[PDB]
Amino acid sequence: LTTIWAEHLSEEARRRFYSNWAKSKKKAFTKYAKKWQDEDGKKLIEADFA
Amino acid sequence: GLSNRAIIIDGKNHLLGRLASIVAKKLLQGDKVVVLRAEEIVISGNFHRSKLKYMSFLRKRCNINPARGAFHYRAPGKIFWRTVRGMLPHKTNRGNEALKNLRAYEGVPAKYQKTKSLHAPSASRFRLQPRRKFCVVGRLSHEVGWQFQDVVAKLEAKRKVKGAAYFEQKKKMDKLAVQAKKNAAPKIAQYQKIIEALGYN
Amino acid sequence: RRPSAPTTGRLYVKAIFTGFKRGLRTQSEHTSLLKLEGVFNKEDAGFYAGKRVVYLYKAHNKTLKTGHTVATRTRAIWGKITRPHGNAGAVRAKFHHNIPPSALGKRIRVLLYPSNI
Amino acid sequence: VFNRVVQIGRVVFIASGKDQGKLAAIVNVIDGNRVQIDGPSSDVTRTVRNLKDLQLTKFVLKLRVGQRTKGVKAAFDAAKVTENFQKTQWAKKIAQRAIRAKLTDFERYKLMKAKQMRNRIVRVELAKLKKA
Amino acid sequence: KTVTLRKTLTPGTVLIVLAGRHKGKRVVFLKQLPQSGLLLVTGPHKINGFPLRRIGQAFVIATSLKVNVSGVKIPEHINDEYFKRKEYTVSEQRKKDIKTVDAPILAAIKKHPEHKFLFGYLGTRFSLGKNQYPHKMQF
RNA sequence: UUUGCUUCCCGGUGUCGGGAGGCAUCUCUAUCUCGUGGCAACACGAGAGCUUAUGCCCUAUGUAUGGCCUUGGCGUCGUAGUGAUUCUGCGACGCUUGCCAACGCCAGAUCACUCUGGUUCAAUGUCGGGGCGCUAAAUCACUUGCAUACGACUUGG
RNA sequence: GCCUAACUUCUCGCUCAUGAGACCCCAUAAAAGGUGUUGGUUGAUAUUGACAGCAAUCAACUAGCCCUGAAAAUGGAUGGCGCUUAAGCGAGAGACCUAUACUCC
RNA sequence: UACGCCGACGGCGUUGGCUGCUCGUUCUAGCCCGACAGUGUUGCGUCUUGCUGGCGGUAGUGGGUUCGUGGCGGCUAGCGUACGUCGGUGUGAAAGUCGACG
Repeated sequence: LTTIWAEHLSEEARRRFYSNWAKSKKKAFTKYAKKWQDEDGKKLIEADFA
Repeated sequence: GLSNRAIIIDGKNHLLGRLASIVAKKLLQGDKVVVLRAEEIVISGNFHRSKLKYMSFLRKRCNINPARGAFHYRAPGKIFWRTVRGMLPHKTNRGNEALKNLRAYEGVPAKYQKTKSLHAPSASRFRLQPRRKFCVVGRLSHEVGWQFQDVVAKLEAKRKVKGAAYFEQKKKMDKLAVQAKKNAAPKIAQYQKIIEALGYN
Repeated sequence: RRPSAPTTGRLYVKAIFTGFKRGLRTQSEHTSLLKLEGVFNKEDAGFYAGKRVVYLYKAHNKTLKTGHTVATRTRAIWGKITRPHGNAGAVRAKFHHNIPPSALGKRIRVLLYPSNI
Repeated sequence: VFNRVVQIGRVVFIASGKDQGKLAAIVNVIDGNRVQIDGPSSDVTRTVRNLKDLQLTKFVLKLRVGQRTKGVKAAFDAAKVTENFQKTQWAKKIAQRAIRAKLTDFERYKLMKAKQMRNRIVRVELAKLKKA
Repeated sequence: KTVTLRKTLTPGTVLIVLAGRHKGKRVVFLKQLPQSGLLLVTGPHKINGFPLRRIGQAFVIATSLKVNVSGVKIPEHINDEYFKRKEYTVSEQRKKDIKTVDAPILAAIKKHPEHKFLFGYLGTRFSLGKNQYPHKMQF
């Protein structure tokens, strides 16, 4: 139905989304992390928890 | 004779083969058909007859490679779909294009949860003599391998509760509308005369 | 400005080309079979005997027929209902050219003329 | 559970077949399927009909087994079966359908206009009631 | 020889046009033209914009409604030659003939107690609605 | 994807097909509906071919002026609810929408029908202008050995 | 009934089979059985109250449907799907479909 | 205007298909009347009212069945042209439109 990720994800956890992590810009979850410290993002996260 | 929309048919209290033949004729003639509550369709004869027939059907598998053999679908919707398929020239382009216009479901999906369904009186089980046993495709599917009987039952119960609430509200509003017409009588008396004279009330 | 009593609805009866005259292993494409909307007897089907019918289809090349203002992709095949077929209200029809089999289940317009009411 | 029964004197309404839309009186029962009925005052001859074509009404006449046409007619006009049947919604619906089937194009236009005006007014009153 | 007129077709009857740009219009029938045999009809051009022209009886439904047409006096120059086909443009002559023929018809419609419904009927176009099967409809 | 690009709107332009609108309880079939009394079972009273989907809505000239009635539809936005993801209710704001004087008055015509609803509707592709808006990855080659005939698989920069 | 052009058309019966039956040649079935059900034949008892327990009954037969008799090897065949007041079995009725056959052109 | 290439609506010829009325013809009643016999019988017993059966009548009334070297209609099809009424297109190219093949 939905998935909620932690605000801070370990670098080794984010590596799993990559095949060339070192060569990439490491942008995974960068925008999602900002939702937790945002008014609308917090509302969406709370709605997902509900 | 084509219908503009798809034909939504409530599968409850319908005879499997008769409904399948009617739906196959419609599909061949060019309409789209949606069948709801496929688990509520019935087959005449005691349960043991249908159960043993389905077991014999299950026994039909390719000796060399069962992944090639007959595919025995257990869900009521797929059972009805295959029964209709049997009544079509599905090995030809005509039959394939006709069969691809059929959708059979267990329960009422949210898409159709808010529409009026039809019945085929010529396929109702109440044409059987009262002293004649009949099985339910839901029970047959459960006993031959269907894994979602309870889930569909719970969802259908919730749907029925919501529909009952909606119908109570609708009854209230219909009483209100009758009262409103009664009140409007003085203004509409001029037109009600014409309506009744032409026989419409 | 509104054209002072414009069109309000269809002026034809809906029908579907259900197939050609046939046995089981034979087929005569010179005659077509149509199923009409609201017709359920040969008695009712006989009312439409002699009425013209049309099949409209879409083609690639656009044509600007005289009497039209815009080039159109739609062409027509004309025909006429000849007699009822069977007991359940189907009709037999004959078209200027044999109906293409691609018209199976597609709309056929049964016009109300030549009128005799 | 069953109130109306196939009994001598029961008034039946011919639902389908030869004399469709008329009333007759049961004067005999031949077997479980065939019943001899005679509607002399409703323009129905003494005949045998399948029960599959008949529908039971609420009127029962005080007849005798195999009552002749004279007696059944006397009972029919005595009981006034036709007036009472015409009083019922059963007959009102039939008369309404008969009027409906014979409407002309002009009458259809008039009906459409009057019906839409009535519907508009009734909707206004329904809105009034809903606001309260 | 001339074509035989359908029995239901008499002067003043309202017909439904079945073909052409005016299909579905309710017009009023004046008389059968002698030469061609077509129908000189004119739904009063004021109401439904149907001018004074001809139409074959094969493309009309003769309804039971009949408007009083005894008062209209058709000019003698209106005939098959008058209507014979020559960018068309309506002529100031055609305008005068339309008004001359239509005026008594409009007066007769007005005097009818049902003039409201009559004007509305002539101004509305016929169509097939839901569950409306021509073989069961009494026109 | 620092040029490229998502999304929305405006315009071209290709390709493609369809061919007259809308409608929500269930359960039950050797009983059902309404009203009342009942926790419930049930009871009383009045009805019941049942053809209310064989139905019901909708169903068309344009100002103006005067008299009515203010309802219904559509779009955006905001909250509240609905999980079998869309759909609902409530507003608020916009664009409209009914009848009478009254066919009172203007306009309407293409010659008799041949694909126009007399520009029918949908789906998508691409090219140009704008409005917010974003600034990535695989892959080869090396490497790893839990893997491997070759591809493939598991690692790192 | 749908494959499949032509009726879920009309009338009366019979049949429930834990895979019934379903149309010349034709694509297997018998002897013998059933207190399943439906009709008939014969002989008795019974209202001077017939059988069971402290108002019809009894007995022997007969023939329709159904059941037992009825076991083979790749998974499979009334042609298939399916069909149970049938879409089965028997007697029938209207209409309808369809040949390179018949009539006419 | 005529003519060519195509369509529509009428007329006529031919072969039809479906569907009604109306006269009669054959064999026959029932309703109606009379006596007798019976009884699935209402109301209060060689009662009565019903009802049935043949039998005898048929004046009047009067339906079934059968078809005719009968009479009068309604809708509509294919083919051909006693033939009419008319539309599309074609008369320098070209484009479009129309026609035929495909």
